[PDB]
Amino acid sequence: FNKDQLEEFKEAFELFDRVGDGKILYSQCGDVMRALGQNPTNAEVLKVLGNPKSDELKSRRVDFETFLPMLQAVAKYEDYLEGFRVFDGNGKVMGAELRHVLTTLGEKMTEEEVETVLAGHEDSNGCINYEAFLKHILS
Amino acid sequence: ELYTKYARVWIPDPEEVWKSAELLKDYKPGDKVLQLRLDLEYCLKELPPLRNPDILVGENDLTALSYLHEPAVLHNLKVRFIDSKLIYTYCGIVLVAINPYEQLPIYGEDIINAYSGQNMGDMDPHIFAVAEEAYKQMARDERNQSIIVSGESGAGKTVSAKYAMRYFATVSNVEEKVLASNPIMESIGNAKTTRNDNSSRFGKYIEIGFDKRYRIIGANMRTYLLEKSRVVFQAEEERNYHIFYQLCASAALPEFKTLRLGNANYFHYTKQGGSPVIDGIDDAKEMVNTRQACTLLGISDSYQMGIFRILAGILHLGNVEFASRDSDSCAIPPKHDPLTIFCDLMGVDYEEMAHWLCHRKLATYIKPISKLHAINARDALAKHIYANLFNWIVDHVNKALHSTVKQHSFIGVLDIYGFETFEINSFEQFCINYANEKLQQQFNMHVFKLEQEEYMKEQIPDFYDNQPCINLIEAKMGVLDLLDEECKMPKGSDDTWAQKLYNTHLNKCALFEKPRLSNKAFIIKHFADKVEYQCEGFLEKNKDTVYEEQIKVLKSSKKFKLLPELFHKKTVGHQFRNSLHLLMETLNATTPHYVRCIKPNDFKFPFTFDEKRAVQQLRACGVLETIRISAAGFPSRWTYQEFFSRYRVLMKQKDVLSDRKQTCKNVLEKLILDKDKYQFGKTKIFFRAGQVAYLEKIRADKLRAACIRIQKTIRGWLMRKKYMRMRRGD
Repeated sequence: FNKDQLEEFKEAFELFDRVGDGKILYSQCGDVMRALGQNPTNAEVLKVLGNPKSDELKSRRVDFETFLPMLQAVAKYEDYLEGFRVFDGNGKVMGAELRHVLTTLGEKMTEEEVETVLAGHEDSNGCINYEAFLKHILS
Repeated sequence: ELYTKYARVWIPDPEEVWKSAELLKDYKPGDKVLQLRLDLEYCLKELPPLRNPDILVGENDLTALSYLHEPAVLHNLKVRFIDSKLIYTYCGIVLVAINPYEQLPIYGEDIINAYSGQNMGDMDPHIFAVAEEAYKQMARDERNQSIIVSGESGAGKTVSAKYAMRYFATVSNVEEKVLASNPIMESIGNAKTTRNDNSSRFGKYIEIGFDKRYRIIGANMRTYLLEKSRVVFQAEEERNYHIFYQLCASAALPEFKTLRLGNANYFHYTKQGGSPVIDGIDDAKEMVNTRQACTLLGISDSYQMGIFRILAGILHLGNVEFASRDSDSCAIPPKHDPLTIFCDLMGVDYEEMAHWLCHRKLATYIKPISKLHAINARDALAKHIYANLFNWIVDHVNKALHSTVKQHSFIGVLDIYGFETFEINSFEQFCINYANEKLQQQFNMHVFKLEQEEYMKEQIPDFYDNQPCINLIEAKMGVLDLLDEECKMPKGSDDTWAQKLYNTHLNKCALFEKPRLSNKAFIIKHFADKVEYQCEGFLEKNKDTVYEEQIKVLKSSKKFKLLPELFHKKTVGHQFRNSLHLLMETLNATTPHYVRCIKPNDFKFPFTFDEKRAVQQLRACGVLETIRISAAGFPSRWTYQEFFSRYRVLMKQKDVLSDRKQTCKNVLEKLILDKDKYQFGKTKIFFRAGQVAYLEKIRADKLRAACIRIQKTIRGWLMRKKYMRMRRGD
């Protein structure tokens, strides 16, 4: 990363500082990476954090300089489509089935997280065009 | 391999027997520990049992579990019982019935109707399903049926019998006369042992008789395996048969004044266990029940009083004390109260009885016998009178259950104990467990036959024989035979019998072992487990030579009609052997159906599953070894359509053919390389244990990967949206 990128990333990082000390929580690190365009799994985020214990995850604070190597480490389509085709062959996926799998398998998401992303993409039958849904969440 | 990150296992636990744990890190060969999350490091090089995938859990038949082992069975029964309040589950052909200690509204007319006319498998497990299959096969095969209800008393055997019968009666006042006889049969056949307050010490077979149009016409009770030894001996904290305590607690009732009964601690034959009273049981109240039931089954009041006279006589008989006299002879003290009463009650001459209690015939001299021989003879007499009384009572219950209509067919409900294993096992337990070996052979042969037939049907090409255990027990030079032989030697003892057992069997038969620090015990590897027996008391419990002249004196009585009505060395063990052979002929001439009743807790708690108790019960009833045998073959059995449906997501579009069966075959052979792991039948794929679980793991892995990819993208998107919102100043 060059100076301009670092300035831009730092500005974004500073928006997440809810205490004014120029720092974020460990638990916010993942959110900042995602806000800067990365899509790390939670597992990947915990790995760059050094697999912290519950206690340090909730209270350890990092300045931008310490955050940066973590962002770097994380930073360094045909599969995505096939991934949705698992849950299909008319190019659709039930909204109910997708809701269930996203909240019960893998790195489970809350129903509210799932509701937010799924809002407006399912039709009257309760079906999501996933190729269309995929382009949207990748945009 | 299978022990990967994510994979779940069962590990030992003091309270729950087994506890679940997930592989917190992937197992690599050479690892000495597993990284587990209940976090914890589990020190092994046998790996712990694998936990079944969720789709196989809580199913109606335990043999559909891919990892078919004890924790899977325990867990599956548990979740069905606790989470779904299902007391019935199949284990292949076996119906497992867990006592809910709660009246369940699952036996009503509406439910009987829903089972009637259905196949075995289309309905949820139920005692009705078994009763229907027995009714159905009766007519279809023109063949008598047996429903063998095994388990300990109080595990729910009487309910199962009740509703099998209620069912047959409906789909076709038999049920109520049979149940009315229960208090009779419990009074004369059940006893308090150390582990069970109301244990049946005999096998009861109620042949439900059907006419030519399969309507119930009546019933016939046959009895087997009565524990004769208990009549004259109880171990610590055990009682004699209930009826004796019912009678003694009723001692002050006017109509029994002539029986001259004391309390239960008065009589040698009822006092040995030091347990006159069972908590919660009013033996005087149960006597009332018994008499009412006797009246309900047509036994006149004179005959009832005769039954009680005879029992009272057994009790006074047991108090008869012998004095040792010159030259190893004996005599009965002058005017001996126990004998006078006995002779009064039976109506026999005092001197004629006292003479023959101390002498035998040898032809033709009149030889004195010793005190030990006189005691043995007196006991044998008590047992003989009891056994014949018991048979009389049964014969007369039968007069009330028999029908005039001729019988075309029957379904017999066998109420039988499972294996019995206490800390200290004696002759009683040995006999029970012997009975269980014989019953298990019939089951094993039955199942093996059903299996051949299934494999033939599906066009697919192992038998666990327990004949050696049976031979060790019952064949010449076996345990019982040696026991008989030792009993007829005048200097015989438990200790010399023990050594004869070691001399004959130790290192010659792998099923026989000797404890390292004892020469007074042996160990038999039975079907379900090793059992250690203590030799003490086996000889005396086995002795059963009744003296003919003592019987002739009783046969000559002129006070009441009941007593004469009752009437190589004879031994209890040999009589047990004969009774058991008789039971097996009766059962082997039928088609058996199997219900295993288990007590899930020791405190009569409604829907409460204690894992330690449940594991013990499942073992004692044969289930865990039956599962182990099933787990050795091809227990998992899926139709091609089930396999297609479930594992479509594992298939490339390329190999999804119109022939869905051929698709399964091509896909399976690429998913699981070793073709010995499954067999392609006509309608079904048969899999070894673990294979379905493995398919679920790759399927699960596929879904997990797809999901995480999607959900990390969603998480990205959500945060970019939030970020735009916070950037705009929201």
